[PDB]
Amino acid sequence: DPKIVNIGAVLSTRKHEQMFREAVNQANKRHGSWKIQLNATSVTHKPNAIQMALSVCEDLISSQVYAILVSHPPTPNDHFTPTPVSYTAGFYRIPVLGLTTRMSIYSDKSIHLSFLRTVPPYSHQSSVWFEMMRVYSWNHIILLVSDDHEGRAAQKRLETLLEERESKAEKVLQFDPGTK
Amino acid sequence: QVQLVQSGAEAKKPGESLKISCKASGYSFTTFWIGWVRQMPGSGLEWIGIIYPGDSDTRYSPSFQGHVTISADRSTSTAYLQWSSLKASDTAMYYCARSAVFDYWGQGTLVTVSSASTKGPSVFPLAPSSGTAALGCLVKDYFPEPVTVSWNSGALTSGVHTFPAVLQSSGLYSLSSVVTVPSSSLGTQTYICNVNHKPSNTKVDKKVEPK
Amino acid sequence: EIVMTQSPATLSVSPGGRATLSCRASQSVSSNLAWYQQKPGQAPRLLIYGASTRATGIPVRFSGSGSGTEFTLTISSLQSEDFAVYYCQQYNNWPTSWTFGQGTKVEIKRTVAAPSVFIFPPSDEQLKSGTASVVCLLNNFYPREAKVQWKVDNALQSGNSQESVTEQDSKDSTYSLSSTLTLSKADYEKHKVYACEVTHQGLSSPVTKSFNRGE
Amino acid sequence: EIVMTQSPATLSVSPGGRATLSCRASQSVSSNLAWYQQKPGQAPRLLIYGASTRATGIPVRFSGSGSGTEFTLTISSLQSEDFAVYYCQQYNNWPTSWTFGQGTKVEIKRTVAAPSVFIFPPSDEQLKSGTASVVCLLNNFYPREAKVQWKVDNALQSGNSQESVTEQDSKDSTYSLSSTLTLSKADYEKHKVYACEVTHQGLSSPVTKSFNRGE
Repeated sequence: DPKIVNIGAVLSTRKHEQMFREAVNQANKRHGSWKIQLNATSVTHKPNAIQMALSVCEDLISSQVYAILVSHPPTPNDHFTPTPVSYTAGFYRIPVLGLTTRMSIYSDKSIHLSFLRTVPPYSHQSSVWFEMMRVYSWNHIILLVSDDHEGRAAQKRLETLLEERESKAEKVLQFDPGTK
Repeated sequence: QVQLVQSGAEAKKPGESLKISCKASGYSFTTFWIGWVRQMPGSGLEWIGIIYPGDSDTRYSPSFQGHVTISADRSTSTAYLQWSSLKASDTAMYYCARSAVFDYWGQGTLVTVSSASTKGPSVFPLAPSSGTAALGCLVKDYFPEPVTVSWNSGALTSGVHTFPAVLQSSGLYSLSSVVTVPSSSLGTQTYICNVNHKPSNTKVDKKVEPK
Repeated sequence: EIVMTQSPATLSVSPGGRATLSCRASQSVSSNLAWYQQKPGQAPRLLIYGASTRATGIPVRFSGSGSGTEFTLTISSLQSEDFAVYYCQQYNNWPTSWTFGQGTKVEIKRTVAAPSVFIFPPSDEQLKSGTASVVCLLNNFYPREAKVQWKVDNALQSGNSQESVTEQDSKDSTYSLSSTLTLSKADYEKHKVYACEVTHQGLSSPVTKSFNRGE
Repeated sequence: EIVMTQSPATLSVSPGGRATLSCRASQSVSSNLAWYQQKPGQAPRLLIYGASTRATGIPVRFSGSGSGTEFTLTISSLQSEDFAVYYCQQYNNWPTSWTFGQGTKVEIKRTVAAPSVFIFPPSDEQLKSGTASVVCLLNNFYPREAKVQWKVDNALQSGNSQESVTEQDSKDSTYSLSSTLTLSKADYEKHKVYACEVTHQGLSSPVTKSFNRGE
């Protein structure tokens, strides 16, 4: 009992709050209570961007957390919250976990330091592009792609996988983002 | 900083139902795997039951199922132990421990299941006059165990003795508490032995005086 | 459903030695062991869990080791306020198993000593009630093996006396037996010579403390 | 040429505790040392030489440690037979130095008790020689620190009273004190009231025993 770890979290809605608590209780109902006793604290979302970093610092790091959780807000903004929390907790190399954010830039341990997520990103589904096209007697591609980082990463992944077949696509022409 | 005070002693004839408490304190009650163990006279310890007081999840020993039903309550943390009925061959002592590697045990609360009836203890003083200081209080025939003694309301601990009682001829038990002290202090300090038989709720104080 | 084996049974070490208590499983339990100490007239405590780690607030004299089978606990520099009954237990399938052991029992070894003898007659309240008893008691001797005999009216009578022996004290390891003689008021009044006979190696001769009935 | 400092000057333990003494080294005296036990009126023995090895025939409690800097032995679980004077002694350049120390002293501990005071006047046989002696006896007290005063006609006297203290008995661990007042018949016949007043930690008030000549 004297050892007490302090896993924090950052969820979306207050109700999920309760869920989180009950979850961690199960993690103690089965595993032991001598050198452990995981203690769970959390916070809820804010819209003021820099307020995210300020709040996460002041609240979550004041309780010497060990690994923060992160999830998308109820209203979508593509990136929103993982960037501030990722940067702030990456100052001290405190590993965080993603829960929904499947966008491809994060999977680069040079601009995000420490970030482990639990859903494969968009780019990985490129593999399914291959396997399916491998089975339905097809060997030709005219793929389009955006110019954003997501498109670049997806096209590079597909080309790297496909060049193993000693083959290549026909055209890789890319349009500018937000075109009319 | 955890105390697991149990309830007082209990003795009753076969047939009735029992209820004893293990009220805890000093820690967040709904997070630890309280259990129970039983010890019969001079054989060792065995396990009976265990209960997580957050979901009332329970489990039982290979052969104890249905005899005793464990419970819980999140108002004073008291984890009871419901006894079905009878179980005459159950004279033993029951401990309640805490954390599945059991750490913080409590007191003892022996449960007596016999056919006789409780009888109040009979105390007897001793008169010292020899020149070598030694004196005590004797507890004559009584039933049932246990019983506690203490001198001057626990103001004297060095040199105290308290023998194990034995059943002589009539199913009752006899005790004998002896103690020594500097000889010159015999006629200058008042001695009292405190006897408290919990079953019969008897409490007498036989003051002793020099012969 | 896992039997437990603990040997030896009555280890006896000199009060500076050590111990090598053993507790062997019946299967391969990786690391799920715990050791317990229980002093007489008390409730046990925890001192080792995991077969290698120490609990909180436990001196350094204790330490354990072992895996699979043949678990060992080694008390270093056995102090005086030891002499408690020990136990070993395992918890693999938990919570389902909780199988204990039987455990050994240490017993410190001392140097021979000589006991005193004191006696007490009835207290005139038991005499008023008609039930009389005279008690003779010893103090701080060793070992426990001793013979106590009565003498009523310069005659050895039996069948009416009972004796009790405590456990070894926790400061100097000395038993102290007591013995009691019970008889009716008339049976006590039939004689006026009472004494207790004590025979032991500690004392040179069987000292006796006779009581002369003179009220 | 090296002074051994032995501390503490006088310890005291309960029968079952431990002990820890010290032989302060004024220099780095290699790794050679010794530890000696001596009871009153007897020839000392040998316990540890080289500060780490046990001489044959010595029980296992005694052990020590040291590396040329205030070595130390720890008698664990001091029984009744122990508790006499100790000594430390070094040997570095031999045969040249052979420097001993001062050594500590161990006494048993017990609960406080009160003394019994007695007074003995001259028996008229010593008085026939022109000398008078008055004896004040303190019996079965604890601890040793106490004060005794002589009052001749309620007057303090100095330089004419002698004191003797016995040794701690192995049974009840007390002390017995005698105080004698010796004087000539000329001083004896000039005074009538004599008083012996004791003051002691275990006594509520300074208690006096007095007598008068020819009564």
